[PDB]
Amino acid sequence: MTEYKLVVVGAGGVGKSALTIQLIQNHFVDEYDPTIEDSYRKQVVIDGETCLLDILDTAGQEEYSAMRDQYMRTGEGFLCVFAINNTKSFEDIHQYREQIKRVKDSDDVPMVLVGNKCDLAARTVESRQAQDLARSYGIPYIETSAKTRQGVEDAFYTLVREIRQH
Amino acid sequence: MTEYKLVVVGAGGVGKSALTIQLIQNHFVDEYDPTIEDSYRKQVVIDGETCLLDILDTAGQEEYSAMRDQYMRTGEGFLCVFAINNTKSFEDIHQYREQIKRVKDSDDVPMVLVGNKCDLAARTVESRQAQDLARSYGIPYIETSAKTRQGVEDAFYTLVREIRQH
Ligand SMILES: CNc1ccccc1C(=O)O[C@H]1C[C@H](n2cnc3c(=O)[nH]c(N)nc32)O[C@@H]1COP(=O)(O)OP(=O)(O)NP(=O)(O)O
Ligand SMILES: CNc1ccccc1C(=O)O[C@H]1C[C@H](n2cnc3c(=O)[nH]c(N)nc32)O[C@@H]1COP(=O)(O)OP(=O)(O)NP(=O)(O)O
Ligand SMILES: [Mg+2]
Ligand SMILES: [Mg+2]
Repeated sequence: MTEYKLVVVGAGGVGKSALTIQLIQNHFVDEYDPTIEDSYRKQVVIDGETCLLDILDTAGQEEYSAMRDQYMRTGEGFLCVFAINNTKSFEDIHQYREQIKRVKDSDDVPMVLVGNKCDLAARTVESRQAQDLARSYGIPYIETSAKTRQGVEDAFYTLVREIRQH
Repeated sequence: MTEYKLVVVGAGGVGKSALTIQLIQNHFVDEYDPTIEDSYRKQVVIDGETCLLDILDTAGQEEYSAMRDQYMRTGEGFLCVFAINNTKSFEDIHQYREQIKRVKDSDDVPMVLVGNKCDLAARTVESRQAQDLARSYGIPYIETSAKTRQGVEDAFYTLVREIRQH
C-alpha cells in the first residue's frame, strides 16, 4: 500500500493538532493541549488511490530543539501551518522551511503553506501577503479552519498530490 | 478583481457540464443536454482571495472543429475531463492536451486531469493508469463525481491554484 508520510509543522498554537484531528476523527478540539509527538494512520482513498496516511503531529515549541531534525529527515511532505491572526507564526514559517531544506538536503521538498484559523475576524496576516510567501517558495497556499473544516481536506490532499509529482 | 478564466474540455458525454453546474448551482443534472458553449461567472473566495470564476463550458463534439482554437487561445487554465468508465474519453485526452499546447504556444499550460464519474462501478480506466497520464503531463489527477460532488470543488480550486504559480 502506498504510504504517505506527512509532517505537520508550525509554531505553537496555530492549530496544527486541531487540523489533524479534524481530518482524522471528525470534530474540532476547542481545547488547550500541547503536543509532544502524536502519530496517526488511516486508510484513505485519494483520487481512486488507496493509501495509508501516516501523519505525525508535532510540537511547535523548540523545547523540541533538534529533536526536529529527526522527523524532518524522514517526512516526505510537510504541512507548514500558521494562524492568520498571528503575524509571528507567519514569520516563523521561514524558519521551518529552512530547517526542513536543511535536514532534507533539497531546496524543493513537497510542502503546503497553510493559513489556518480563517474562520476568525482578527486576521493580521493578509491573504496575498501569504500568497506571496507561498509563491516565493513555489508552494501551494491553503487557508483552512479546523473549526469549520473549511480547507481541512483540501490542505492535506493537495500535499499528497504534491509528494506524487516529486 | 482577480479573474480566473477556466476552460472545461473533454470528450462528449464525460460530465463536463454536470461538474460546472454542480460547482456553480449546487445540484446534479442527470439529463441529456449537449453543450455548444455555456459561460459562467461567480464571485468566490478561494484561500482568502476574492475572485471571479469565469468558466466556459464547452462541447465535446468536433462539430466544434477549430472553433476550439479560439477559446483555448484565451483560456488561462483548463479542466481536462474523462469518464472513468470510458477508456475512449481517456484516450481522447492526449488530443486536447495537444491542441491546447498548440494554440497556447507553450508546453506547460495550467491544467488538471479529471477522472469524472467515479461514483460508478463500471470503471474501465484504472486510477494509476490515469495517475500515470497525469504525471507524464506533470499535472494533477483529480477524480470527481458530479453526482455526489466528491472532488468537484477540489478539481476546480486546484486549477485556480495552478494558474497562480504559472
Ligand atoms: C479554550 N481554548 C483555549 C484556551 C486557552 C488556551 C488555548 C485555547 C485553545 O484551545 O486554542 C486551541 C484551539 C485553536 N484552534 C485550532 N485551530 C483553530 C481554527 O481553525 N480556528 C479557531 N477558531 N481556533 C482554532 O488553536 C489553539 C491551539 O490548537 P492546537 O491544535 O492545540 O494548536 P497546536 O498547533 O497543535 N499547538 P502545539 O504546538 O502546542 O501543539
Ligand atoms: C437520463 N440520462 C441520460 C440518458 C441518455 C443519455 C444521456 C444521459 C445523461 O444525462 O448522462 C449525463 C449525466 C452524466 N453524468 C455527469 N457527470 C456524472 C457523474 O459524475 N456521474 C454519473 N453517474 N453520471 C454523470 O453524464 C452524462 C453527460 O453529462 P453532461 O454533463 O451533459 O456531459 P458533457 O461532458 O457536458 N457532454 P457534452 O460535450 O455533450 O456537453
Ligand atoms: Mg497540540
Ligand atoms: Mg453538456
